[PDB]
Amino acid sequence: PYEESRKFARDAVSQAGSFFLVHVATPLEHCEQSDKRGIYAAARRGEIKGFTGVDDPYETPEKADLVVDFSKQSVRSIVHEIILVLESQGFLERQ
Amino acid sequence: LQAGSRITLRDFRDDRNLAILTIDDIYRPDKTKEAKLVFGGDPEHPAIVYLNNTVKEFYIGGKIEAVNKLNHYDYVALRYTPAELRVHFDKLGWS
Repeated sequence: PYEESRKFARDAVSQAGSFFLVHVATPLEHCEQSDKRGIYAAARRGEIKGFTGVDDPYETPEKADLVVDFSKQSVRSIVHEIILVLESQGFLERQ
Repeated sequence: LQAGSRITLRDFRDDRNLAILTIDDIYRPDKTKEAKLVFGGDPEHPAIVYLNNTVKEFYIGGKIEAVNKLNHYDYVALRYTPAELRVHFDKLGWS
C-alpha cells in the first residue's frame, strides 16, 4: 500500500538486477464485489480493523513499469503484457 | 450452360466433386477495363498477363452450395479455415 515500502524494494533489488513494478489497478469495487472469502465483508462490518481500502490507505503507484486491470484485461493477456516487457529488454533471448 | 443451370465444380487433382454452383448469369467482361481499373494497366503486370493468356472469355456468376472440402496432403495440421482458426484463438485464450 505505501510508496515508501515499494521504493525501498526497488532500490534493494536494483543492487542485484532488474526490478519491475506492475500495478494491478483493478478498482476497489470490483475487488470487493468478487471477494468469495467474505474478508471485505468482515472489514465492512468492522470485524477486521484497518483493512486496506476500507480503513487503511492504498497509496496509488505514480510511475510503475506497467499498469493493468483485471476488470478490463484477463490474466492471460496481463501475463502477455509482462512477458512482452521482459522480451523487449532482452531477458527472454537464448542463453 | 445457361441461367438457372446447376453445374458441379470438380477438383482436377483427385477428381472429387467439390461444390454445386447455380448460374445467375453468364457475361463476357471487358478484359481491358479490368486490367486497368483493378490491376493498374501495365501489360507486364502478372494478373493482367493471366487475365489475357489464361482467363477464358466468359465469367459465370452464381451462388455456391458445398459438397466437399478440398483435400490437401501438405501440412494439414498447419492449414486452417476461418472457423478452425477462430476456435484455435479461443483455445489459446487470445483476444
